[PDB]
Amino acid sequence: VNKITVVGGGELGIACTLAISAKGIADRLVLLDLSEGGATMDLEIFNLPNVEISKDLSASAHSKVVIFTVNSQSYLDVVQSNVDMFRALVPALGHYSQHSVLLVASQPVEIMTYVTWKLSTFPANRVIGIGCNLDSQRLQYIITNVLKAQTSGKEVWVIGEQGEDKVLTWSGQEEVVSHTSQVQLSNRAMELLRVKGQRSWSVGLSVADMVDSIVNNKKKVHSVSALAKGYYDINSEVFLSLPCILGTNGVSEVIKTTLKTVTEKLQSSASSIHSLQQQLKL
Amino acid sequence: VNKITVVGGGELGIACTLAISAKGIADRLVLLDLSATMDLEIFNLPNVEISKDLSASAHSKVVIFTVNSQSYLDVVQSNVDMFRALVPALGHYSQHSVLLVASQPVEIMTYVTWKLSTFPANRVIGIGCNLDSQRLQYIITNVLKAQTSGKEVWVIGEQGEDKVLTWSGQEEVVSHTSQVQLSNRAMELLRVKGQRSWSVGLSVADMVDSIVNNKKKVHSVSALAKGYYDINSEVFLSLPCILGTNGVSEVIKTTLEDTVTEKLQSSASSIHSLQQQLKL
Amino acid sequence: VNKITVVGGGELGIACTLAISAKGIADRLVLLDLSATMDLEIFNLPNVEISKDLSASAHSKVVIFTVNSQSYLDVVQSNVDMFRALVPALGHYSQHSVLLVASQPVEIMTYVTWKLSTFPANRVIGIGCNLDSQRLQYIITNVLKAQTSGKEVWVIGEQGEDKVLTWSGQEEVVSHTSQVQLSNRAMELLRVKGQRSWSVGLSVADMVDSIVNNKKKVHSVSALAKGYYDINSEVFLSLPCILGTNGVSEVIKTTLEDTVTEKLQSSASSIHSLQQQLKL
Amino acid sequence: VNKITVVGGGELGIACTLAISAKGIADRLVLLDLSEGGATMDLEIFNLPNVEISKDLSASAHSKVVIFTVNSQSYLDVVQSNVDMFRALVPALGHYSQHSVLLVASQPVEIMTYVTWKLSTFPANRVIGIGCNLDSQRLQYIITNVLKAQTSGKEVWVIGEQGEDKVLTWSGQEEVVSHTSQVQLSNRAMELLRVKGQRSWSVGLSVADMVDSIVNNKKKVHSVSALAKGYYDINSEVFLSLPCILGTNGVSEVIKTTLKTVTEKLQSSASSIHSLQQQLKL
Repeated sequence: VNKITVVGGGELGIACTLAISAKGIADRLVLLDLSEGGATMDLEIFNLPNVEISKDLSASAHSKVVIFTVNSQSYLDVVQSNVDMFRALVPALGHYSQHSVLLVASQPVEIMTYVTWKLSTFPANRVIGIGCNLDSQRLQYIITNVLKAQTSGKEVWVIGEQGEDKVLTWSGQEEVVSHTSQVQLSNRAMELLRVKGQRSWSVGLSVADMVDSIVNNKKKVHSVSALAKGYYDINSEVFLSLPCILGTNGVSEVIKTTLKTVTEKLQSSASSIHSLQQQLKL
Repeated sequence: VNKITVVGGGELGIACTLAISAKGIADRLVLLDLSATMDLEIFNLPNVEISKDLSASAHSKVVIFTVNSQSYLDVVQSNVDMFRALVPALGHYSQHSVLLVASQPVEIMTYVTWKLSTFPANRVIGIGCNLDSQRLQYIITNVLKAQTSGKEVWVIGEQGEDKVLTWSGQEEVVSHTSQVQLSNRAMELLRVKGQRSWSVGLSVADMVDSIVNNKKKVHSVSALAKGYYDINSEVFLSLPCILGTNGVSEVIKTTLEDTVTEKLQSSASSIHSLQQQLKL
Repeated sequence: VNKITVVGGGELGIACTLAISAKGIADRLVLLDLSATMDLEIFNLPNVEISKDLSASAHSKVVIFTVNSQSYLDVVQSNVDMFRALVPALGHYSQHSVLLVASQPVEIMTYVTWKLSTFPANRVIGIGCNLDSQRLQYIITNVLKAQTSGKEVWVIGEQGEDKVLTWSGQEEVVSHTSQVQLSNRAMELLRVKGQRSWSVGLSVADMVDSIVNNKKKVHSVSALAKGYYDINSEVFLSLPCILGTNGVSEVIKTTLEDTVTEKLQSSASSIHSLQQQLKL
Repeated sequence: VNKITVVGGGELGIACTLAISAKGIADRLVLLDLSEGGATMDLEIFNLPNVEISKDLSASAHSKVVIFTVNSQSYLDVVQSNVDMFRALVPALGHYSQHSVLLVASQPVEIMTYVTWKLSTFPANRVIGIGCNLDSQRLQYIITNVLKAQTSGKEVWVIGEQGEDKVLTWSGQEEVVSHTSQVQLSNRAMELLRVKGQRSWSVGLSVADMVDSIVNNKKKVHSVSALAKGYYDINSEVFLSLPCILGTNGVSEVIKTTLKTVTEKLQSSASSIHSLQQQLKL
């Protein structure tokens, strides 16, 4: 039985909820509206099947996935304000669903994934962020369906810190792809992908797909924000987007890729995320 | 076969598609991308087709207009220019459809769609005050537990923050005392509640369901108001209509007040005047 | 003493204050902060006073309304609610002033200010099409080098992207052939040009200068249009008016066309209808 | 004779121009409209005194100050796009006014100041950014005028990377301020300053004040983005906001302040700015 909890009744939270329902992914879906005693009741009013709206954290109990979509001026103070909000919520919600995967969609995603990790005390493999999953699934789609490289397109990933750049790396789980093909396929795909955004509806579709893989234990590879210590010579406790196999029990495997110098982009993001994290009050 | 077309791949169009899919209303749903739309293709909903080709819409039961666009007139005229490129073609592809207008300003855009399509008025409706009415009835029937009275109150007229209320009497007499307490208590719970995309998306799904499954269910929708409330101009106002496969089959009667009339008549004047400045 | 009050410390209010200061128009300028305003205090312009106290405005020659606020009616009504709290008080502080309305929608907000202040209509004007008219005259006189003809063309009516043009004849006969070429060439150069804050700020400074220095200069401003163009409703439309200390002293005559009339009359209907829905 | 050039006819550029004119700071002011053959002509149409609008870079010639307000999707690509735009402009404009101060208001300010520095070849002391000048002048104003600490308020500065945090440091050019007073005055002032933005009109007023100090050689202290190598144990070529005396010839002196650990905030910004800069194509 696949119970899923979406945390936060803003646009993002409704987008996740509608996306999940549209595909019939959840047996029960609880949407937590944390607003002062709004329009979130429309989902019940219009009787979205198996959608329960609640203000009660305990309604989340026994979820397979809990999706954090809440968001709350200088950058540090904006992050800390979101941190303050997570402190009131994560510990409770971790306790209601101790066997769940926590999936963090709130921004800035790497930092908020770390925060959720620390507040919940869950093992790292069960605390992930949306990372570059949306970027990755779009890139692969373009290459497989638009450029018609049906196998090559499954082997390219967007990784690292979301929104900062588009760092590309290639896995090799199905075929060797020569460098000349890697370059043409990704330049052509980037033409189509450079201009696309991160609007709530897009993110909610991305989240629904990850949730589908987790609850149905698909063991499908997703570029998600995952604890990056021990990868790319990162030794700090920072989350970066990495190709991970997802199932019921979270990340079962981080996929190996081949990468040059470019790990410098990753290490600079890690260093910058870590410095900021050390300035936060949990 | 329930074929449904959503016109526009903006936030509203996505909201409508997902709400419709979520409820299992459509056998086939075509979403027309006129430019997040690729993301919906990636998501791969069964029986959802994404297309830039207008003709993909052919033979729909319902065509849902969700496209949206300076001074207010120029903002409206810019929306009208988009409809001019779209409505004629879409009317011709699905000549037996109901055209449902979710685009703002709804009353004017419904009239525009009516004129451009040449459809009979009973088959061109706007989302009107269906959202407000459903919330209001819900609150009364399910929160306040007035399971019959709550079915007889409607928000009508021109969509906006001022809710003009009226009562039908299709099932029950409701005393003025009860009408007042039930509507005051419910309004207390329908305060800042707005017109967000997903809310409109769900309102749309609901109406679409009554149309494609011929439910003959009453919704307050923007309908040609000529001959109602002593209005003689060609303007669309939200009125409780029985909705089915062939559109509005019946306008429900409700009981009068002169302050309601004054609001409906002044809404009609403003809408009609503005319509006279539009280039169709 | 030229005392001038700017009402509102938003982007427009700042734009107006800086434009006025830049030109040296005001002996004293009061900017009313109704909430970047502190930044203007830090900047410390001589003879500029920033205040939250309405009475700081007492004895102004001109009071410039720059405050700004759902459906269009609700957006307008929300602006009207702000004016209701403000106009009566400000009219009473500066009973000999001209009230100049820059707030959108300008025609309606001018009428609202007129009603709330109880001022004679000749002393309540809106920014109208002064900005478009000045650009147009400038282009013709200075770019196209028609130094006399360019003074006789005006943009009139309801402000928006459609520029309704008309010609005065206070200095020169201009042949139709010249009118057409000069206005076509100039329109080519006034294309995407918009209604940004700083542009309105400069238009305001210009008008304020004609008022406080009694220039008796013609500007196309939103003025009560009753008795002009067979309009009989109480609506404000942009018309070329001689502006001075005591407001509009004269409406300039221009030469007719029935398509111009039709645009002015239909603008008047829409504006009047909408005004009937407002709560003052 | 004080000729000043504003580069860019967007909102920022008009705001700078109106602010400068409002106070009669410039004898001649040239506004460079870089738009494809708009509403910038309103300034000439309405005859703002001594304002020349032009599309010709050469009209800038012999300026005392040139103010960069131009701005042109992933973060790196957004910055590089602004970089690309600066490459077309800075070298030319440096050559037209070889004795000027280049004042950078474009975002992200520290990176765009560095870019201008490198493109122009000017000495670092004549290439500065708006930094935290707006934050600083507001903080000092509140403390001197609102809280009535007329001397103490002149001794507190916002420094470092604009928008990331509010890093405060104290100079000691006029009086000792005890720690208890430093804490109360800045907490109370922060109550009033925490919620205020960086809108174009505010920034333009800030810029006009800096321009006033430079052209009239006031030798007035401003927290501006200045090359930070050799300060706070920073050894990289990065610009951070620092209290500098400004005159005709730019930064004549960096003011000494007292600071704890908190230089960690500065070093983390420097490290992050440097990493990003190394990824740019000049």
